[PDB]
This record gives sequence, structure tokens and C-alpha cells, in this order.
Amino acid sequence: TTTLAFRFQGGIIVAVDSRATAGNWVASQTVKRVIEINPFLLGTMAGGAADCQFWETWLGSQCRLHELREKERISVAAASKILSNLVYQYKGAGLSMGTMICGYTRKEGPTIYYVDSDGTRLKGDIFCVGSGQTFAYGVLDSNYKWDLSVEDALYLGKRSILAAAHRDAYSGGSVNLYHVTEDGWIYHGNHDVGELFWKVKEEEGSFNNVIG
Amino acid sequence: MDIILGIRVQDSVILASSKAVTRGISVLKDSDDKTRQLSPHTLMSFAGEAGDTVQFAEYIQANIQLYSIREDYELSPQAVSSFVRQELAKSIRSRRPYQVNVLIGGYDKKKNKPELYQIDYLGTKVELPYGAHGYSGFYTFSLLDHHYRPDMTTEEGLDLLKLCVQELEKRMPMDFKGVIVKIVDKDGIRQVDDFQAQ
Amino acid sequence: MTDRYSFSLTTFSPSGKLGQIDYALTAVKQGVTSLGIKATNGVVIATEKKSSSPLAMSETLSKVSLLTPDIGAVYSGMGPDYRVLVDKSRKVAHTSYKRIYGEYPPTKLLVSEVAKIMQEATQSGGVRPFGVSLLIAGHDEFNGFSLYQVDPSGSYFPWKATAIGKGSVAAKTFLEKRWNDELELEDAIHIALLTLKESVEGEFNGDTIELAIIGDENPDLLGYTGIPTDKGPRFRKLTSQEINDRLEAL
Amino acid sequence: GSRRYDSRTTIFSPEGRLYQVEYALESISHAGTAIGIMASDGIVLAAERKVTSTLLEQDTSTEKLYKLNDKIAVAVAGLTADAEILINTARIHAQNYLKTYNEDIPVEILVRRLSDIKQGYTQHGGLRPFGVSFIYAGYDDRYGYQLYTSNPSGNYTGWKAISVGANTSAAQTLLQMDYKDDMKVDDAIELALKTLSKTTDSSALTYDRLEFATIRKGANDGEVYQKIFKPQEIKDILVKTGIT
Amino acid sequence: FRNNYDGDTVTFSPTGRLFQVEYALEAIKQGSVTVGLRSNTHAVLVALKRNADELSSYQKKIIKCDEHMGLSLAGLAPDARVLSNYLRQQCNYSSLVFNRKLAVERAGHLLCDKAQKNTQSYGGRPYGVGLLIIGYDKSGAHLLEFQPSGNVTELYGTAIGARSQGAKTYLERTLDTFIKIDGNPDELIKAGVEAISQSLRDESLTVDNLSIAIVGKDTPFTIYDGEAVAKYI
Amino acid sequence: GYDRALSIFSPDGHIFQVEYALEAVKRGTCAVGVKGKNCVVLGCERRSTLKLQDTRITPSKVSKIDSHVVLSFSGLNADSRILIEKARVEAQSHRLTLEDPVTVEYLTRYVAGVQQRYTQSGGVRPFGVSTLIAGFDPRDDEPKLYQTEPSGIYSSWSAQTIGRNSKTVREFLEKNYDRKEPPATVEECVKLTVRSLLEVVQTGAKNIEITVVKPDSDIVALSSEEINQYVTQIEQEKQEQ
Amino acid sequence: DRGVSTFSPEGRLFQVEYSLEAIKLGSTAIGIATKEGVVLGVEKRATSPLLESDSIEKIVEIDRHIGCAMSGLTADARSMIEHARTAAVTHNLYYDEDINVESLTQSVCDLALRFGEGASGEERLMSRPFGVALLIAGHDADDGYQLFHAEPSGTFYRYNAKAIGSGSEGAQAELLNEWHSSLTLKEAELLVLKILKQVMEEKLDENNAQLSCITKQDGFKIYDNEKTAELIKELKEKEAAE
Amino acid sequence: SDPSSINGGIVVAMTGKDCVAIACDLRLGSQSLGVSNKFEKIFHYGHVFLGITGLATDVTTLNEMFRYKTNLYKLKEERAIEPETFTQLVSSSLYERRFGPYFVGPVVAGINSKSGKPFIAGFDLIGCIDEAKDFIVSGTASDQLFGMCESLYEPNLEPEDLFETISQALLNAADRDALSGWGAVVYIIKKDEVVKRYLKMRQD
Ligand SMILES: [Mg+2]
Ligand SMILES: [Mg+2]
Ligand SMILES: [Mg+2]
Repeated sequence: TTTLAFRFQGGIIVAVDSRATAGNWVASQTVKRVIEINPFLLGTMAGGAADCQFWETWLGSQCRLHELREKERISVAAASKILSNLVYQYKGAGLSMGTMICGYTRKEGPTIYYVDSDGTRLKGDIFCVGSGQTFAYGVLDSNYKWDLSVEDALYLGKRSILAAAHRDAYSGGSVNLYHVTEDGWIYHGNHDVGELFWKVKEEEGSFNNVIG
Repeated sequence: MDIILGIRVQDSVILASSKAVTRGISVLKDSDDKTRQLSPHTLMSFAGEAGDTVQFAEYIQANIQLYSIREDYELSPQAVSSFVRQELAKSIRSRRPYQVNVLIGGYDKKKNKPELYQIDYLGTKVELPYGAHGYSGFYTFSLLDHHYRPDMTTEEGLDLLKLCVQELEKRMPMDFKGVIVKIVDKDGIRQVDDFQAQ
Repeated sequence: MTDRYSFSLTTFSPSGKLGQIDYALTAVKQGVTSLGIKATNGVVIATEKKSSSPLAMSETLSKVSLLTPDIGAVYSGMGPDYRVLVDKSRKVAHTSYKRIYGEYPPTKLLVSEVAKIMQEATQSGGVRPFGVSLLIAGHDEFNGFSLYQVDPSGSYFPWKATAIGKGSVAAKTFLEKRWNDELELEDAIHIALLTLKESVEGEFNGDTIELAIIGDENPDLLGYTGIPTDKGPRFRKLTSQEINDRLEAL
Repeated sequence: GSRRYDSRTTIFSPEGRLYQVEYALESISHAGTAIGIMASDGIVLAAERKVTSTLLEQDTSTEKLYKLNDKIAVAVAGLTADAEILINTARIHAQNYLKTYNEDIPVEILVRRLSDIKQGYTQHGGLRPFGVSFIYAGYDDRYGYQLYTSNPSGNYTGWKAISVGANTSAAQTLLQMDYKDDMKVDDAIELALKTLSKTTDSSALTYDRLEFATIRKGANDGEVYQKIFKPQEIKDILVKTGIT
Repeated sequence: FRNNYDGDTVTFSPTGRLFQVEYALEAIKQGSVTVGLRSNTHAVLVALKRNADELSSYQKKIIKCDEHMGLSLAGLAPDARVLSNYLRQQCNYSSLVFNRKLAVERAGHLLCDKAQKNTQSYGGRPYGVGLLIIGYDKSGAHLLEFQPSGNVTELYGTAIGARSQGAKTYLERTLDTFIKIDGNPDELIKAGVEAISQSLRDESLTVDNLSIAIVGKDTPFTIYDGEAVAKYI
Repeated sequence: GYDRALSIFSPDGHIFQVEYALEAVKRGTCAVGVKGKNCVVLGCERRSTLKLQDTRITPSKVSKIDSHVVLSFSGLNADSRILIEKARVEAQSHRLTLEDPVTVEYLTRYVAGVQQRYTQSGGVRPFGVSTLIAGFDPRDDEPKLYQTEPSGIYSSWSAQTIGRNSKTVREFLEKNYDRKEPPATVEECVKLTVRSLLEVVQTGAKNIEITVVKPDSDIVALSSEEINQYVTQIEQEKQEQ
Repeated sequence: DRGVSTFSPEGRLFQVEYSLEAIKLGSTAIGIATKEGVVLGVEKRATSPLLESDSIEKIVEIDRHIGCAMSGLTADARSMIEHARTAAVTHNLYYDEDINVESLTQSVCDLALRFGEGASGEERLMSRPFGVALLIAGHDADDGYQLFHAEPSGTFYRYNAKAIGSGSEGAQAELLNEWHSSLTLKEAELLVLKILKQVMEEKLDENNAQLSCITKQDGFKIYDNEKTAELIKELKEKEAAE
Repeated sequence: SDPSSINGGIVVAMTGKDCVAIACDLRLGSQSLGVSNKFEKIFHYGHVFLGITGLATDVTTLNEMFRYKTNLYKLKEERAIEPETFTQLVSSSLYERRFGPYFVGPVVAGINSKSGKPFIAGFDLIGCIDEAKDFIVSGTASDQLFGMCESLYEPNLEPEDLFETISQALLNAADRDALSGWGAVVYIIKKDEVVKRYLKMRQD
């Protein structure tokens, strides 16, 4: 699995792969690794599927409750901490999760919080998580600029997942992209890695060693 | 473990704390501030187990902030540290112990003296001129033992921490990505933004 | 079912009076007389054995009780209430002191513990106060000899001599005249016998009186030899004959 | 059912007053007067003993003045036994704070906590309140000499001079008359004693009927000294001032 | 006299009466009428629903407890909800644990015991609702009448609620006739409606008014409301 | 174990205990709060039944719930302490979980919620306290002032007063406070407040305590002297005529 | 004294009936159900002119598709709203759908008789019934637009239009005559406004009354003062005709 | 992993002619790392001294607990706790945590204010009392101290001589223990006066 999220001029880019494996068995090539918390917040799934899926869908509920009570949109800082604090309550029981809580609020701007089952909660600009993280970080770090366009940004994220899907045996299937803006997130499609690899190869000239 | 150093000079306490957060195979962040202001004249740095570290520090801050308001007063650094020690000493025989080591640097407005307290995860508190947690002391204490003087200026302290950080960067195996340094004195707590090269 | 009486049964009346405490003190007033006299080298506590029938065996009912080897108690009021207060006092002497410090508590502190038990019966939910007043006499290394009175409210006070119960007013008066700070224990036993004689209606002898002293250490009542730090209990109940011998020197 | 026997100790009267508290304050007004006077260099606590006699051991006695700490003491007006219950919880709180912070507990913190306990008996639980009023005399590094007072309601306030118990109106009037902000302890002693002497319900103010304490910072030392006067010392100070 | 002996259910009067329970029985008497009657194949519940104004719905009186049992209520509705819930649970436990359908006689026994607990302890209050329970178990068709005192009785037909006595008489008369309506659901229902229409006075039973429920041989407890009761007026 | 229903409905639909709690408030010293364009001022009268107090220590009538929100009240002093302590804890708990200090409405809704709970829970009596909570939301500049009462009801006010004689001074504010030109200055806001208290306190300098709360955690308690300067200037816009 | 869950000789629970009396002293609230939405309007009733009227919350959102109005001891409703909101969100979590309006209502009404002093049956701690009534209105796919009146007795009825509060007997009478199966949202808003106007002591303006509606398309929305002023104006004119 | 060997340290108490002595080293370390050279292990509640060796967090906790308990004792009893009595209090306090003990080795030294008899006692971590008439040793260099004491000790020494004895017992025992040293302190206790002397010793 490879999931990433990065902050820039026009919001946040969230890109993830969609493979799930049980040992060497590829259980699914169509896993949804971005949990649509609500129309303004996104969370990435890494670690235990149920754990992430369950607690982030729960997070969505706690976020809706807050807004009903306070009549104001929940900040990413507060939404992340709800999950982070819950996860810390169960510390040692065995939950497994590495997730990015992404949002763009008026008060904070584009915000990403890395939250894991160890109880760590970190605010940052770029985060990759999963078995393929190292591969994604290579592409990201060398091409990331704060002034990227929403088109190039979407491309960088998509390419980073591809770098990982190629090399990491546990990542692949397809890439799911999302752009997070203040008025909410906009989904930028599901791209099959089979077809995306070849396109990128011919247009970019990369992956020279692969014959095709 | 992260790097946490503190040095009490004549009129202030300087805490230097590493900037990296490493999770497994990758360095996740290179700008982490491992410190919480407990009161306007008391700062605590911390190092330890992943989530426990911040959870503990934020719990202490909340508790000290509450006292200040109920009482309209700022506890002495010695009082804050004793409170911190008792909390750590409680968890040691708890269901799941906090594994956090802290350094508390505070300026006592009443005695008019800066003070540094070192307390490990077990609740072992000791007041010192300089201190550290984990392996940090292993490389730096020889330097501190040699060059330290009680009447040092803030600049002399900073120069010494720099030497300490240089030895750490030369012989210590992990890249801790530099340190964030903070000074605690009569005027409060300020972050020295000039340490990457001084 | 269940003790749903979680509210106080003793509450303040408009005049600031604690009704149940005043009524308990009245119960104490109708009880047999008991007194205690403190001498230079001892204390004597005494009371009359108001046997409620001649078929009863008066010896099987002790009104003067040992709380610790150096502390004794006597009362005036409701006997059963005193009996349970004695059990609780003997026990607390152990739980709050001997099992912690390895020594028996000093008189004032044991007194303070009984008093607390009585105060709580004055405020806790669903109980009425104890209808007894106690005179506790004892000795301890650092304070010497002492005599204390504890009332249904839980208030306690130290005395040189005092009397409680039926004729306590007259008796407290006889005691004020006879008492001075140079009395040896035999003299206090004497004055105790005299004071009691006036409160006692009928037969006055060693089978109708109960007296005990807190005096010198009694090694013959220890039960073992060999350890020199513990020299024996200072509490000793006078036997039927020991009282008679003193009544003849009236 | 059991509702039948419940006096309902925590209800408001139609006028918004707490019945039991008002009745407890009435009980208190019958207790010997306790006076506290705060000076620039110490505090004085004086109290008149209730229910005495020629036979009571005054030497081994304490029914009005109790040490809560080496720097804090209280004077009690009301039911002695209720007072001892509270006094002991105060003694423990003082030690809990010392253990936690390694500093002696500031006076107001101890006072507030005690009052909060009294207040509790006022709003929930169904138990009668404590029929006690306290005068707290204490010292700390933040405010120096302090004197506070708390009553059954759980309200507490601070004073330069105050009294609790019987004849408060009279005593307060006399205090407010002869009290001066720059008083010295030796002078406060006299005033406290003078005041009791003029408000006593009994014949003459004699030593055997008093308890007296002062908290002074003797200039030839540093630690604050709490002195609980012994019988003969009360007799001595009673002569110098002029009551014989 | 009374305010001395009617403040709690835990107090017996000098004549041995339980006034709180008797007052509970009164709430039932001010509730809308409901009839129950059965043959040897089906059991029907017919109930006149009541409204508050002419701008509101008509409060439901029939509750399904399981596929083979249900009841009609009269009195405090919140209480019927509490007791039908219990019945639903008890029915469920029988199926889950023993793979057995709870017998009506047993349901009645269970209801009685639940009601009794509320009449012997202080602080509580009796239930203030009556229930007609019909069902079809291993021994056939059943109709039971439950009263808050804990008394549950098995009957051929009955009715409870205001003016219940009318239908109670019609049924008591028509017994020989309805006890034989085997294999003909609609007839039984019609007898139930005829019965219930003897306790009317205010208005005539309309399509927003009537509620019927039937259970039997090859009929799982089913509730007919409004639209589907048209053919029975 | 004690759970007797102390607050219950009586025949006419009233809950006496709550109504009697209000009566306790009616007996407490008066508290007033009025808001300016960029400030809120809280004024309180000092209980004058007894005098010879040590002003340094005595529990102040206005209490900081956090660096930016204060609460004053009228009623049972002892009860106020319970509410104030709960408020202060919730204030720190909010900073810890939401990473932002409480808004004034939030803090109010909390205190009021506590008050209401004590009106329908067994074994407890309502708080004989009404509060005035004022301050500024984080990073905002619009002043806030709310009032809560024993029933747990709460709402915001341009100016409001509670406690003894509040009916009277409420009348003063109703025809001296204009929402078109709310006291555009700390100085004029304070004056209006004192004016209102002067109509009740009866010529007393030390008898009035004023607390001024401005944006961004700037809260100050005017000194005995700073206020006297106001009473004086006030006895002028009354004596010149 | 006499217990809190005691029945009267008529078979009515004393505390519930008295509860109903406290509700008769509260501001009027009216809800009208059409086939384009349900309108909820309430009388603000400030106790003095220094009160900032916008802080009077008597109409609250329960969920996007459910809103409610209150009348009586309004503070009592806070815990009720908390429950209703949590029930709806919780239902969404467990079932990935919107909770039916009847269900939301029923859940709220289950709280009602959960009062008493150790009432042998279950654990009901609340020393007394609620002293507020609620009008719950919303929309769900199976039964469309619905308006419910939830009382402290635990019983709730569905209504085409309903008024609660001080001017209820009068207001309900008007509603009885003006409601018909074909009202429009705009007509409903007008009626609510008219009837509130009638029973209110003060003269109705946009600052002492509040309207709201719930529609399938936009959900529950509280009408801001400007939208209502226009509607009030539109009323002055429609009435001033004949 | 051995809580009694993490921080290091030793305490020894000896009795003399109308006096007692209790001494300790000043090291606090973390395994091999010396951390503080100012960690005193001898505390006193009135005229009763208590030295405690072992895990430093417990040493600190116990001092705080005994201060608490002796403070309350003084208030209730209106007199300062005696050595014999305190000894019983320590023992009962340690055994209260029988199955989750404090990893310490307490040592009590003092003189009874009424009888004047010198007193010292030692305890294991669960409270067993060792009331010796000669000496008590505790710490990571307890074997060494036993060796030193068994040879160096002789009964009834005067304050001035006991000092030398206890000091040498301590000093040489510490120099053969890796986890002890870095300074030392000796208290010579008499009925009326108590003298505290810091010793000069190697700092390795
Ligand atoms: Mg050893
Ligand atoms: Mg060594
Ligand atoms: Mg070395």
C-alpha cells in the first residue's frame, strides 16, 4: 500500500493505490484507501483496513456532531485529535493505522495531520505512508514546489504512486486521486496502473529498463 | 531516542531538542518541536515513546495552566517539577506506564535564579547545571564537565551547546536533523532562531 | 428492600439544638452512676452493678472493660450501645495503631477514635446517636495518667475526676471537695468508694460495685516471662474481696 | 416508604435561605467567642471556653485552638466533634499538597478546600451540615499573615480582625473601634483579650476559661513560630494587659 | 382515610386493597376500546383508535411481538411499549436459545410476574396499561387479557377500555357462534368489528378509526390499518 | 444513595426549588455588565453587612475562567465556587482537545448546562446563583456578555444586571444604553456602569468594584482610586444641573 | 409527602400532568406540514429590550433532515436535543442511511417517563419529567413530510399542523380552519406568521419571531431575519385587502 | 532489570557510646552513566534519621511518604516520633506493598529522647526488621560494607572515633563498588547535637 498527501498553493493532493494482500495473495486490486469522512475532510487508509475504515467513519460522525453543537465547521486540528485521542485510549491493544487527516478550513488553510495507532499526531506538508512509502517519497521530494498548479500537483501525486506501484510488490492496482479545496474535495478519478504505466513510459520516457 | 539537552547558565536555562521524528524506515518530519511551555517562565522538553511523549506533555501543561488560573499565580519551577515527578512516579507501577523523559527549565521569578530539572520516565528527579536523556549525555557530558562555568552568559552557553551538538553530529549514528533551542529567563521564553550556523 | 435511609436522623432544629443528641444525653442521665478519679500514680473508674434481678449472675456482665492493657472504660447509659462501642474500640486500637506502630495507642488518641465513631452516629445516614457517655482512664509513656469523658455528640474532655449518670451533679460536688493533686491511688480508691456510696440505693459491697484502676505494671498478669520491654498491663479490675477490704477502712 | 422520615436538609426556604445552615449558625452563636486579630508582625487567636469547671484538666486540654500545620491554625466555634472531623481532613490536605509540590500549602488553598467540603453538605447528600465556624490564622510566602473565616454555608472571607461564636456583633463593634492597620502583635494580644473581657457572658475573664495562640515571625530566626499558650502563660499575659 | 393509604403501591389499606394498583386500573378505563376474540384457527384483535384533534394521526393500539403473537393496548401507551418490548425479547430468547416459539400461556405468565414486581416495592409505580394478547402456538389459538395488577386470564373473547362492557356482552352472547368460525378469517374479523361496534357512541368506526390484527394457522401476526379495513365497516 | 427528588413540579407547573434559588440570587450583591464597541465591563457592589475585611485576599466577585473570559455572579458565594471551578476545568479541557480556547457562548452553555442538571437530578438542590459571563472569542473582537440563571436558562445581553435591586438598575440601563452608540470607549463604558451602580449602592467609593475586559486576554481590575475618579466626575454631571 | 411516580385517583401521573401546566406558560411555537416542506415558527419573547434576540434558540436542527421547535422550560430541552442528535448520527453510523422521523421522535419520547426515585422496573434517574414540549418536523423517504408533537408523558402524535405554548388553544383553533391538503410552502410560512401574530402579546416583527422549514432538497434551514421581514411585509399587505 | 542495581548507592549506620552514626555516598547513576553527585540518601524527621538505598524514584517517594506520615503523627500525638516507633512504621509501610514492593533498603538511626539509648535498624524491601546493636549496611556495596564493618567495628566508640570508623567503612566499601561513590556524607548523632561531615574521596 502507498498513500500520500501533500500541501500546496491550491489545496491538498491526496493520492493512494488500491491493492490489498494477505501474504503473497493479492486479495483485492480495487480497495478504497481514501475514506470520505465528510464532504470537506479526507483520511487515508494504511495499516489495518477495518481499523482505519471503522474509526474514520466514526470520526465522520463525531465531526457531524460537533458542527451540530457548535454551528461551525470542525477544524482539521480538532478532527484529527478526536481520532488521535481515541486511538491513544486503545494503545497496546493492537490497533494498526497510519493515516493522513486532510482538510482545508478558512481558519487554518490546507492542513494535513499524520495520525497512527501509536498515538503520534503530526502536522506536516508531505506524508507518504505504507509499504511503498519510500518510493513515493523519492518522486515527491525532488519535484515538489509550493507553487505547483492543480494540474501538475495532481500529476505529481499520481506519478509518485506509480513509482511505488512499480517497485513495491504490495502496491498497485489503480491510483485514486483527490484535490482538497476550501469548498470541499474534488475527486480526480481512478487510474488503472496497468494502463497508466505504459502511457507514462512513452510520454515521459521513464522506466527505460522496462521493455514495451 | 531523541536528543534533549539543557544547560543552566547564570541568568537563563537553555534547552536544545532534536528536530527529527523517525518512524521505522523513514524520517517523517524534520521540524518537530519537542517542548511545551508550562507557564510563562517554565518550559519542559521531552523524549520517549511515540504518543506517550506528547500526551504526557500536554497533560502536564493543561494541569499547570489550570493551577495558574485558579490561583492567579505561577508555580515555582521547583513546584512544577515535583508535580511532574509525582505524575511520572505514578505511572511506573501503572497498567501501561508512560515512557517519557523530561527536562524542565524554568526561571524562578521569586529567587531570581534559573533552574533545570531532569526527570526520567521512572520519576527520578535531579536538579543540575546541565543534563540530558538517553544517550545524549554519553557524548556531551565530557564537554560540559570540561567547559561549564556557573557564571556563563547566555552566549557562552549557546557556544557550548553548539560544541555539544557538533560532537553529537560527528559520533552519534542517527541523523537527528539539528536542534531547536529555547532560552528561559526573567522575560520569559524565546526561541533562538539562529543555531544551524552561529 | 435496602437501607434507603441515607439521610441524617439528627438535624438542627430552629433553636440550633441537635435533638437526637440532647435526647441521648437524657438517656445517659437515667443511667447508673459511674465515676473516675485521677491520682498521682493511678486512676480509678467505678460504677454500680445495677443487676436487674437476683437470678442473674452479675459477674457475667462487666461494665468496666479493658480496651488495651493500659486503658479501661466505664459508662452510664444504654448498656448494649456501650458493649458495641467497646468491641469497636478494642478493634480500632489494633487497626489504626498497633498494626501500624507496633504499640498500643495513647489514651487521648484511643479516646479520639471512639469519639469519632460517636460523632458519625450523629450525622451519617439512617442511625441515631449512641445513648452512652464513657469515662476512659489510661496510661502511656509520654502522657502519664489520664481520664476522659466522651459524650453522645462525640465531644470529649479531660478530667481530674468526674462522675456521670444519675447522681452526677451531687457526686461531681463530693469529688470537687475531696480532690487535690497529692493523692496516692489508695486514696482515690477510697474517695471513689465514698462518692459511690451516696449514689447507691441498696446493698453496697464487692458484689454490687465494679472498680478498676490503671496503675503500676502487673507482671503477674502478663502470662509469660522473658521479654523485658513489655512489663505487664497497667489495667486491673479489683476483685470482690479487694473492694470489701477497702470498704472496711471507711 | 422512607420519604416519610426525611427532614430534607438540603432545600431552600421560600426566601432562598438554607434552613439547616441558618439553624447551624444559630447553634454556633451559643459557643464561646473566638477572636482573631491580624498584625503587621503576627496573628493572635483567642478563645473563650464553654462548659468548664474546677475539675477539668485545662493543662491537657484543647477544644478551641488546633494546629493544622506549623504555619496554619484554626479557632473553632461550634460543635467540637464536627470540628475535629474537618480539622483532620484539613491536616491531610495540607500534607497532600506538600507531597505533591514540595512547598507548604498556601493558606487560602487550605481554607477554600475546607469550605468546599462544608458547601457540599449543603447541596447534596441529605446529611445535616457541620455546626462549626472556623477562624484560620496562617502565614505563607505570597500573602504573609492571613486570617480567614468559614461558616456552615461554606462561604469564607478574609479579615484584619474577626470573631465567631457568641456576641459577634458586640465584639466586631469593639474591634472595629480600637483596631489600627499598623498594629503590633503585643498590641493585638491586648485588644483580643480586652474584647473578650467586655463581651463574656460570665463574671470575669480568668485564665482557666481561655485558650490563646499567636503566630509570630520572631526576627531572630526565620521560620514562622506557632505558639499555643499554656495555662500559666495565659495567666501571665492576662495580668500585663490589666484584667487581673 | 385515603391519602394515608394511596401514596405508594407498597401500602395495603385496612380492607386489604392496593390503591395505587386500583388507580392504575383506572387509566385503562379511560383508554379507547379494543376487542379480542378467537375461534379454533385464528385470533383477532380489533381496536378503535383515538385522536387528539382532527389534525392529528390516530395513536396505534396494536403491536406485533413476534410472527406468532401480538397485542392490543389500552391506557398509558408508553407502558405498553415497555411491556411489548419485554415480550418481544422473551419471544426472541425462546427462539434463539431453544429454537422454540414462546407459548402464549408462558407469555402471559411472564407478563404477570413483570407487573407484580412493580406492586410490592417502594418507589415504583404499577403499569398503567391493559393488553389483549392473541397468538397461535403449538396448542392452537389464544387470547389473553392482562391487567396491571398482574392478573392474566385466558379467554375466548373480551374487550377492555371505556365502554368495553358493551362488546364484552356481545361476545358473551355470540360465543357459541364465533368459537366455530374456523378457516374463515374475514368472518372472525367481522364478528370482532360487530363486537367493537357495540361500544361506540361518539362516532361510527371509519377508515382512520379502526385497527385489526389477526394471527392463526397459516397466518403470521399481521396488522391491518386504515386502507385495508375498508371492507369491514 | 441519597436520591430524593428535591426539584419537582407542583400543581401549577412551577419548580419551587428553582424558584427559591432565584430568591437567593435576589438577595446577593448586585452585579452588572455592559458592553462597549471593543470591551465589556463588569461591575459589582461589595456586601456591606459587615466591614473590617482584608481586601488583598477575600475571594473577588469577578473571576477569570481563562485568560479571555470572566464570570461574575449574585447569589450564594459558596455555590458560585462550584460553578467557577467546573468552568475553569472545562476551559482547560477544551484547549486540550480542540486546540483553541472556548468561545464565550460555549463556556456559558456549559455553566448553564451544569445549572440545569442540578434541577432534574436526584438528591441535589439547584445552585442559588445567576452569572454574568463576559469576554471575547479567540481571534475575534466583538464583545460578548451572557447571563445564566438557576433554571439553566442563558442568553446574551447588551447590558444586564442581577442581584439585589437589579430591577431598579435594570431600569436605568433600559433608558441610558443605546445600541446605536454603545459606549464607544473603555472610559464611557465604565462611566455608564458606575452610573448604574450609583443608583443603588448609595454614595460609596470602595463600595463598587469594576473589571474591564478587552480583546486578546487583556483583563484588568480598576483600583479603588481609579474608580473614585469616576464617581467624582459623575457627581459633576449631576451637580452642574 | 407523596411520591414522584404516583398515580392520581383518575389514573393520571401527577408529575406528568403538572409538567403539562408548565408548558402552557411557554412561548408559542407552531409547525405546519405541507407537501413542499414543514414550517416551524416560534415566538421569541424576550424578557427585556436589552436582550440580544438572536441568542434565543427555540428552533434547533436535529439533523439535516430533521428540525424541532420547543415550548416550556427551554433549558430542559438541551439534554433532549443532545439525545436526538446523537440518535440520528448514531443511526447513520450503524446503518449508512438517514433515521426515519418517527424513529427519531420515538427515541426522544422513550426518555419521557424515565424519571423517579428507584421505580422498580429499570434504572430511571431524572428526578422529574421534562417541562418542555417539542415539535419535531422532518422528511424521510417512506412517509415524506412529517410533523410530530412530543410530550413529557412519552406520547407523541403526528399532526398536519400544531401549536403549543401559551397561545395554543387559540392558535390551534385557527390552524384547524386554515389547513388544507394543498397548502404551499409560501402559504404555510404566511399562516404560521399570521397566527403567531394573533396570539402574541407584542407586535410581531422579524426580531421577536422565528421561522424555519425543512425540505427534501435543502433540508432544515433556520430563516434569517431578512427573509422573514420580507414575509412579514408580504403579510401586512395580504391581510390589508378583505 | 534489577531495580536495586539501576541507580547505585550505599548507607551504613553504626552505634557508639551515647551516639549513632549514619553515612551514605552521593552517587546517582543510570547503569554506567554517573548522573548526579549530590544525591543524599539520608533524611530526618525530627531527630530520627532514615537512609534509603535502592531505586531512586522509590527513595524519593518514601522520604516524601515518611515526612507526610511523621508530620501527621506529630500533630495528633503532639510529640515527635521515636526511632523504635518509626522503625515499626517503616516496616508496616513496606509490607503494605508486599506483592509490588518499593525496591529499597531503609536504615534507621537515632537516639530515644526519653531513655537516651542509641538505636539503628535495617529492613529488606518488604519490611523485615533487623535491630542490631552493632551496625547496619545497605546498598550495592553491602557485601563490602559487611566486610569492612565486621573488621573495623568495636563497641562503645566516642563520637570522634565512630566518625573515623564509619567513614572508613563507607569509603573503602564504595571504592570497590562501581555504582557507589562520587562523594560521601556522615552524620554523627548525639542526644543534643548532630554533626554532618562531607568526605573527600575519589571521583571515578
Ligand atoms: Mg545488597
Ligand atoms: Mg565506587
Ligand atoms: Mg568511573
